[PDB]
Amino acid sequence: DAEFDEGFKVPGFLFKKLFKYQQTGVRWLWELHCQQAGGILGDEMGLGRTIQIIAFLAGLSYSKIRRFEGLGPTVIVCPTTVMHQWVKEFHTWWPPFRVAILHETGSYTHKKEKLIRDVAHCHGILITSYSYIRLMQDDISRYDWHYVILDEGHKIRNPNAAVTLACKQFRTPHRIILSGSPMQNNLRELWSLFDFIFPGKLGTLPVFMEQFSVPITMGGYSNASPVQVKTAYKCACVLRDTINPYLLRRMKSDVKMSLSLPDKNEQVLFCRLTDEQHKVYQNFVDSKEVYRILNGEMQIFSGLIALRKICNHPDLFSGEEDQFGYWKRSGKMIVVESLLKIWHKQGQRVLLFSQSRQMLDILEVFLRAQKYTYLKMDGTTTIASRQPLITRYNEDTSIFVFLLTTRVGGLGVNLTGANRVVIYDPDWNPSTDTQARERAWRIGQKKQVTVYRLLTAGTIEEKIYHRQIFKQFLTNRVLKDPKQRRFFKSNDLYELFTLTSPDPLASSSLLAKMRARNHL
Amino acid sequence: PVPPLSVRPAVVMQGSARNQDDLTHKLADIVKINNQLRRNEQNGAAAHVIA
DNA sequence: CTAGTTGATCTCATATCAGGAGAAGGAGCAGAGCG
DNA sequence: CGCTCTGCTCCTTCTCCCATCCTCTCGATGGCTATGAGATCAACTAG
Repeated sequence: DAEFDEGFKVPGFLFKKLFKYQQTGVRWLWELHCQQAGGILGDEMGLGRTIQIIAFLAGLSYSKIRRFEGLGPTVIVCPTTVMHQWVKEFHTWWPPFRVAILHETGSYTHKKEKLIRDVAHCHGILITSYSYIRLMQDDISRYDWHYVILDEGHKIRNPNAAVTLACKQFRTPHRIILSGSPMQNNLRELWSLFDFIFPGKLGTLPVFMEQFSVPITMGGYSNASPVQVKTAYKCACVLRDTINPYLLRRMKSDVKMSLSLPDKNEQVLFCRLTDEQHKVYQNFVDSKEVYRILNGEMQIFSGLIALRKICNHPDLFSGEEDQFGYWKRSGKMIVVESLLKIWHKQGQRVLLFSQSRQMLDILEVFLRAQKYTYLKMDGTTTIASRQPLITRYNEDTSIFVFLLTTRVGGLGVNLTGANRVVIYDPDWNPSTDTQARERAWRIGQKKQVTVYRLLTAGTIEEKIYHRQIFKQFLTNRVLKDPKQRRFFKSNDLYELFTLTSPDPLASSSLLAKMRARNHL
Repeated sequence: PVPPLSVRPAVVMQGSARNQDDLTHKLADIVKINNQLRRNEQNGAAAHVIA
């Protein structure tokens, strides 16, 4: 067995299956349990965040630590796609636990509240989804849960969403978030995550914004004065120090030599808008609607939707062999044709993502038009058919391409079968495409994988790219290291409607540290 | 207290364009700034912005 | 009974000069007790 | 002998009010505030 401080013994066979970093994780989680604090497992996806939770809870139950005689009833909130995945995981890596699913699919086939009571009495592990948490805050928050793990916990990133409040109604201190990216757009998201795990650490939300978000953000802008750069640097370091104990973020560089992943690539392709595509885009930017949006008369979102659609396909207006969703009508589809052609000739499995769902349909009809055997998976595909679809695609190489909407396509699914990944459509959220591309390059990917980001030069999509770069740098400034380089490329204004196509410390260590921080 | 529709009738012009009363436009401004203040107190905003 | 489909229906996420009259408050200040 | 508590003046805001009723013409302004994905659920539809 493996032994830690007070009484934590995790079975040796279980421990040996783990890696060194996963073992560190288990120790970290138990140290938190000792503190009675929560934490964020911010390991980069594919490292296997879930395995660490299995090990830790197993060890805790096995050690029979002393209200509760070991591990009490616990609730797992995870995105709807991965519930049965978690059930499978508990079942293999530790059969003894009862892992009840709370879902329409489920396995209970009675009233749900009976199941809640059953687990809270027999001390099982109730898996559920964020929806059923939002909808039964009353029922669920009446049973003294022992652990409240949220998988892909970033969904609580909005402090005012209903689901966030519901999740923050749970009472136990042993709150855990498993989130490959616990910060996606701005620090308001970070504060929200910390306020679930550790309700006071970062202060109130107003105070956090005032003290951290404003300064840290202002240090990223190109035009920021150096003074403000240094305030940002200070605040970023303070933030890292504040969040260090409670966030365990192992990127895939401190473990790569100790884990042996294959090569990864991140090529970008600046697609060129075709003639019809160019015409529709050039007209719509010149349209009165865009002009009115620039004047602020109505919502900007409408314009952004329209522009993104245009860059994505001329589905504003539809134009034999020129039916809706025709490939040659849009340049990015031409590029996709060439890439899938060469790759199908390479006998290689592709993973094509799209932020949209109806565009996923146009891609689907395209892949009919070709001889490419695919399998499509979006929010409309049934949840019960979800995990078997993933397993099917991973088990056999007959299925060539795998259309995916990024919202269900990301978020914890393992897709090692695919080799090539192409991100067809940008998002305003860097995390979306990041998790999308990271579906392949995980543990068990025994083959090289490259990531292609298809983008329309000079159009809205490049400006969205700039947004998500600026976001990524902001996340880097506070997660990986505060010495980020300032995003000098753009001023990031509302001129994104244009077409510009190519062509004991002994009190001296303390005071020294203080003087360092306050010298900036 | 926002009055009923009788106190601020939306008179229809010759066509279909429904013109709203002055009270309705003012209540629109009030609800706009009230929602704006509600979100600014709920989410990130400076003290001077809320002021 | 059981998947599959299909509406609703909800949630969440995405972005930068020819007035006049009267009343109320405030300010300055004389002066009177008075401790 | 300075401190208070008047209370008078003067100014200064500051607000309010300005006949009744009737006829006609003429000019301006008369707006949406959006989209889509995912999850639930309950209705059918087939098996």
